[PDB]
Amino acid sequence: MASMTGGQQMGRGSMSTKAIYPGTFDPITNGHIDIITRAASMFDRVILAIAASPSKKPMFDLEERVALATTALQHLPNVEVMGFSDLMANFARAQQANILIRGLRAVADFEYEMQLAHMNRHLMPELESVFLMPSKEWSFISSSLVKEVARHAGDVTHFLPANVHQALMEKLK
Amino acid sequence: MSTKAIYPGTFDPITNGHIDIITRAASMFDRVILAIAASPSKKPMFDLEERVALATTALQHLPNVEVMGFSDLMANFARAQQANILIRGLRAVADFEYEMQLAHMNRHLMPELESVFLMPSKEWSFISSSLVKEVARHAGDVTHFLPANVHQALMEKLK
Repeated sequence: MASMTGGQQMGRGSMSTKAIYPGTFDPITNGHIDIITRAASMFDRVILAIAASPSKKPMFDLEERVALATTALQHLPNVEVMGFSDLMANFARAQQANILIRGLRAVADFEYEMQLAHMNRHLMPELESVFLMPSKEWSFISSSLVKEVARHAGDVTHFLPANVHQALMEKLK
Repeated sequence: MSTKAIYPGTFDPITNGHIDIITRAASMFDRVILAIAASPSKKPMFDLEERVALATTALQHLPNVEVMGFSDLMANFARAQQANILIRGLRAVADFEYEMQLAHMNRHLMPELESVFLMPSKEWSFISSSLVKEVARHAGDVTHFLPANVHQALMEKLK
């Protein structure tokens, strides 16, 4: 019925879904892999959006982060890895994404996440934020923690894909 | 291929907040079932038939949404309905803890069911069924928080 309408997003059934999953991914962990795997099972397409210039200087640079993530997620056919240096909402608009994936680990974060969702709603009303809890297995891991453990020779082989594990070991002398 | 989501609750009664959540979910999933719990441990103001009837009317305009009652383990209901997604609205910090616990249990019961969380719109962020009822019980104006059919039914329950 194209001559009459292009159609709207809401109230007319299910639409094509393209999700962004933004983060610093410094480096990507099994926790991140689990989140994106789950999102990729329920949305048509998913972009892992790696922030180029985070406020805290990352251990891996953008090129390394993007390279590691690409390798770790190559087995997922509807997932693509990109870097971005913008607001998550501006990147979403640029990529014609309509879904924003956010991991929800801690109760402390909930308030901040709700506030961010309200801001993103203001910036891009057509972008829906969607929240996934991490699996129980990955619920206590973070990039930061895995790095600090690894720096003092703690075993983190269970928390990272092999390619990331090797790269991390190289960063730490 | 297909996504089929369940959005469970007591919906006693359905509010504009619930309507917002399910509208958003129905835009991203092929099918959505509003699953209304038949026998909640606290006795509801509206019975299942009334809850289901009100919700059906409020959501009739959404073509990929179906309203049903259920009286079984959510995992068993989801399996029966061939659902692979579980929608929960997330309003408060207090709720998040309980919902994370439930999600971990549901992962144990039904690994193939993915729980998904939506924040309510800013407009509906402070409303709940319980609050709207308590306000209405003492003649507060709640016309802004309910669809007309639910508003009329609530007024009747309190007169």
